[PDB]
Amino acid sequence: EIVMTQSPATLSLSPGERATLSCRASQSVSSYLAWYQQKPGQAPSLLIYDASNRATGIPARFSGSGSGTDFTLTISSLEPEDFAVYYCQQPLTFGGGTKVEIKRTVAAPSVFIFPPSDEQLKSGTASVVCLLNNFYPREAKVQWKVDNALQSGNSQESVTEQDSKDSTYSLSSTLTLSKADYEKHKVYACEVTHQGLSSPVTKSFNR
Amino acid sequence: CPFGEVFNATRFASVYAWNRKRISNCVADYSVLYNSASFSTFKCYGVSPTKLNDLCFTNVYADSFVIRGDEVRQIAPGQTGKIADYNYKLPDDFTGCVIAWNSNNLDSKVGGNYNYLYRLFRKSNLKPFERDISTEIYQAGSTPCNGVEGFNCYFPLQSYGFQPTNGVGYQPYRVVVLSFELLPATVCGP
Amino acid sequence: VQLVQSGAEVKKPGSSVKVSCKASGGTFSSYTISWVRQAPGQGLEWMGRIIPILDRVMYAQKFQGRVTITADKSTSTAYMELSSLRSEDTAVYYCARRAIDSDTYVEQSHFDYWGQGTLVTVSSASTRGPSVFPLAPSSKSTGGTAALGCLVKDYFPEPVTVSWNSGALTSGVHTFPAVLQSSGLYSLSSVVTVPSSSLGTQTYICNVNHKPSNTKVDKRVEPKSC
Ligand SMILES: *[C@@H]1O[C@H](CO)[C@@H](O)[C@H](O)[C@H]1NC(C)=O
Repeated sequence: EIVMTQSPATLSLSPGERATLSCRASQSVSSYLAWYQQKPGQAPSLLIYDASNRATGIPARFSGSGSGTDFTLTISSLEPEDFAVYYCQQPLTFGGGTKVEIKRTVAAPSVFIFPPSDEQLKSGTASVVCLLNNFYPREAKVQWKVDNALQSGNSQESVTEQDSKDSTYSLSSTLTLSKADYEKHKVYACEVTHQGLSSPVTKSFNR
Repeated sequence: CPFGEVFNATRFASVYAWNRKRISNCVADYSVLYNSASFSTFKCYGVSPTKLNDLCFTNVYADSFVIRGDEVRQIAPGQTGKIADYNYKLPDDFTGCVIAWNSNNLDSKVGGNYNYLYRLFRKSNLKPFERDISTEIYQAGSTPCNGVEGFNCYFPLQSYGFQPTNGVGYQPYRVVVLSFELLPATVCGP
Repeated sequence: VQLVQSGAEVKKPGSSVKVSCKASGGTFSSYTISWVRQAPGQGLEWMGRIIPILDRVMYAQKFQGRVTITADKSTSTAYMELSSLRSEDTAVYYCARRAIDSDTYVEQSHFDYWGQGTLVTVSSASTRGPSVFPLAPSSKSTGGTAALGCLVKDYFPEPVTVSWNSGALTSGVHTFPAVLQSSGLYSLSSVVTVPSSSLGTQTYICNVNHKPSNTKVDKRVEPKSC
């Protein structure tokens, strides 16, 4: 099978700038190439077909070029709706995909922590949630510490998509323990590391 | 002349690999053919079936294959179609006879008789009395096939899905094409 | 020119799934049907394509021996069958069509129409409604801005929808993508940042809906005291 390599993996640009997306093939696909756009929660939408032909209804700012093994998708001037994932497609395989996100000033996360509710404690389970709100860039590290003991295997993270208003990200980390194991300790801390923070910030509570 | 070996044969060939029997040094009694009520097609070109039993020819050819009902019309001079262009082509000056009959009771199987094939893809049309038994993958697109079936890369032969409940146009028909050479005569009528 | 697929399915590991794709009349004469899947948070993966007019089908290398694609010209419906399902087969399966010339049998490489998608979840877990717990606002959740939310925990299968104040509260709301815990059940959180002055004057209620289990739960998140 011909492997389709899409470069780069992520592009951070601003509205009004030109975006150039590359799709390379291990063997010649002639002109049998298509470019697709996919927004969150939607099915892929065709933009360019046969390497260079624009699809019906697609704005003229989308342009495709290339032949054989080297191809390029070009957005002349980025509109705010053009920030999504873009795939190149050969007759048999799709590309890995390229994410186009909005470049923004570095923003530190607002760190919040939530002790478990009494209703969940009655169920026999305790869940502690650490909230990282409105930060950029997306890369952030969250460390769970219970009585100054680093926790591993009982936490899970999740990151929202880039906000359509402030172009930031939000992260939610949930540390889940049993009600018995939750009462064997007192201090529950959440340590956050990010570019906007000069030093790692810790949000903690005593049970 | 061994007419029965062609008409009354147990197995018949596909169109792309049509068989041919050269008949010579014998006396041919065509009355056994034009007095039979078993043929659905009996069109002779450039010759009279009744006067056939009183003529001499240097050699006579008997080609046999299996097509569907609606394709028997293509076995005639000046016809076009997937069979006439890619499988069996008759010359425009054809001097002979074309005979066919329904063979649904023999060549149609419940799950479909996928043994009878016809050529569906070819870059050029066949010359009169030319046979092509190639199995090379046909390149319908811009990418090479490399001998593998795939996107716009097709095996050149397509199977007749001969089922006994198909329509009469889609049912198998056994065809025998008789060609009389007008070139020392070795075959003659009684 | 429409492509309507069958409903979402939950299949046990080792079982087989058959997803249908009904097409508009006449599609099977000038179009071919392909099947493309997309795992949660991953890319598109082409599996195979069927040509109805030639009774020909081709499959990808990764899916040969496990996928059987069929087309029923009587009902204008295409089918896909995955044999030995397991966790990485959990994905949204799409049916997509490509144009083909009825006389030359030349197929196009691009897809001109996609289906709505069919979510197939491969897991031994059973359908369970969610448990909504409050994330109370407090000092650990606060200058003039307070953070509160709801924890949608232990539900199966996906998806769930969360709203605040029956859709009245929209600003500052962050509904995070779900995560698959070790128990095989999903967990979700939906937070909202509100002014601290409204913690005593404004009522905040999160509305959770889990259609796979017919579960509609609303939870009032109230401020905590020392
Ligand atoms: C085929 O067999 C039938 C009966 O066995 C016979 O009447 C007929 O003449 C035969 N065909 C030929 C061409 O001899």
